[PDB]
Amino acid sequence: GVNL
Amino acid sequence: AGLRKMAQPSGVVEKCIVRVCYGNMALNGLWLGDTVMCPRHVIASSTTSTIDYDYALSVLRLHNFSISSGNVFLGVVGVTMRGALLQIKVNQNNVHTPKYTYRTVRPGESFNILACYDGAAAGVYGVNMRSNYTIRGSFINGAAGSPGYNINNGTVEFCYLHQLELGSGCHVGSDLDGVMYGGYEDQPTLQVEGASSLFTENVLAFLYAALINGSTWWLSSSRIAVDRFNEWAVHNGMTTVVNTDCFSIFAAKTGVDVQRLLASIQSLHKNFGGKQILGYTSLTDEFTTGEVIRQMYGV
Amino acid sequence: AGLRKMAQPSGVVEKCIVRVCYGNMALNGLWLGDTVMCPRHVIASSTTSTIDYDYALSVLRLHNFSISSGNVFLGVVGVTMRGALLQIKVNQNNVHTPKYTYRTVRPGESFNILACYDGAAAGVYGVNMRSNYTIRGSFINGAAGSPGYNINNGTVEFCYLHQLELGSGCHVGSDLDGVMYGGYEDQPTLQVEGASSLFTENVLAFLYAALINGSTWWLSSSRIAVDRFNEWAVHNGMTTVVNTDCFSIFAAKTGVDVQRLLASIQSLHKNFGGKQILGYTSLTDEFTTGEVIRQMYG
Repeated sequence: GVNL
Repeated sequence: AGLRKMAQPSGVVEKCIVRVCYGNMALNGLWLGDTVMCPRHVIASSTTSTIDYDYALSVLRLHNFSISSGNVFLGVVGVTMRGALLQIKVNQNNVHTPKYTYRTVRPGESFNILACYDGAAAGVYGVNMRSNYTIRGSFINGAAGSPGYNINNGTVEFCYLHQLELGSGCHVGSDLDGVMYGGYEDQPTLQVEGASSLFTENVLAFLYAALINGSTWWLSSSRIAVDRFNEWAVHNGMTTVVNTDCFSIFAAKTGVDVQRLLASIQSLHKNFGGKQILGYTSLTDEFTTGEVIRQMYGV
Repeated sequence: AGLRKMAQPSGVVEKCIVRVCYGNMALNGLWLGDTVMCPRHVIASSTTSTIDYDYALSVLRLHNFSISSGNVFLGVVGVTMRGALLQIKVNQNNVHTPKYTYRTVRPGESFNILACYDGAAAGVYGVNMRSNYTIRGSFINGAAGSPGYNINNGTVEFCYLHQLELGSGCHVGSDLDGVMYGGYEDQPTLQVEGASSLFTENVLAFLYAALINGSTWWLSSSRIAVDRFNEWAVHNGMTTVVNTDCFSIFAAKTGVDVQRLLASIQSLHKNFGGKQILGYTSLTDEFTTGEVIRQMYG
């Protein structure tokens, strides 16, 4: 996961 | 003539975008009436390790927020948690708030993304909710808070605020109640997406539009029964088709029955034979029957 | 991560769309300052025989025009012919006129279509001018006058007003000086689009966009010489490549040189469609280098  | 994944005009949504900055974090927010919604990880100190969101909210200093629509700067009256979102009360009403509702979209439904950067609309494209509850978007870091929306009869139906990326064409948001789609977490953890299945109803809408537009080379001269197809589908990455009823209108404009397209689907699945169909070389489930009818006929 | 044919936001352009009616004809106009521009076949009678547009203008009654922005109708002061367009002087300024310029686009360039019906925006999407000067659009009857545009530094750059459909999704418009793209006529007669070739410069922009996003399954290890590829391209419906320095920005970010990408292009043409690139047909030529950079980094 990448929190944008 | 022509099938194009399009977006509804972004004008009315464009005026609702704000920049939401907290400390060194900045992302986009949606400003409706006197409320700004934005992803809650803007108050996290780092998006690299697990976040105690409740902790960050309790130590939050209101004056540390900077929320602006252009150089309209918005004073923050209050902040509340709304699931994966922050509900920020601001001291000014957005006079350009459209008529709006919130609605959680279900898999196989289309909507529009207004992709935003640093609090300003950057572009717009249509998407379709995949069965694993992700969308095939184009978000970079700082695009979180980008709204998803539909427009029906002057009402804007907000359905999406961008939250995170778990793969190259794999984007996840929350609806406007703060519920993450697909139940993914807003944490930098090991989550992977569920397998996806092509929405057979959407693929059939696509192939009808292909016929309407003069592409017929792929059309099977065989036929398969819906029941037969459905047993094949659950093993080859496709949804069953439940109601053949909505294709009555399409099977008139063409002399092609669903069962003919369903045989075509089986061969086209994993193969277009070196050719293309309306530019595509692979079955797409991005078009709903509604989208396709609107585009070919205006009805 | 990811790449999408996006459209630049349409709000600034939405406020300039008006409905233009004349007789039993109705289409879209572009209202800037005190002038409305719209295709001239709104004054046409027959839709199967050649039209004498000059005679049509000679007998035009200004009161036969009905021009409306939303529910508000504008008074028509004058009409003048402008190539394949009419320039209609109206008695009121559009107070929402953006800052704007006119620019003619060339084959291979991208711009945004605001598809309009009855003076109202209905959808927005990005296109790329094909080598035969058509765009792969989505228009049904009534879309004429839909503007194409690009936004550059707060300035709207109008490049296209929709005119006609030749066949399929082959759409033809004029620029804003009234010059039809490709030279097609605004006559309901039998015209054929020329052939179209894939823009190799655009495929390369797309392939670089794939690399920057981590998609590398298609990338050759062996390189091919620009001239060798050019010999192949002309027999495989792709355009030749002149200069490789326009891809310097991508070389500087990927370590990968154009000659490796041209070798990949030929192998992707050999097994055309065997796998997607970023959910797109490999060899999609609708992305320009500018689009890619603007989308990827900003």
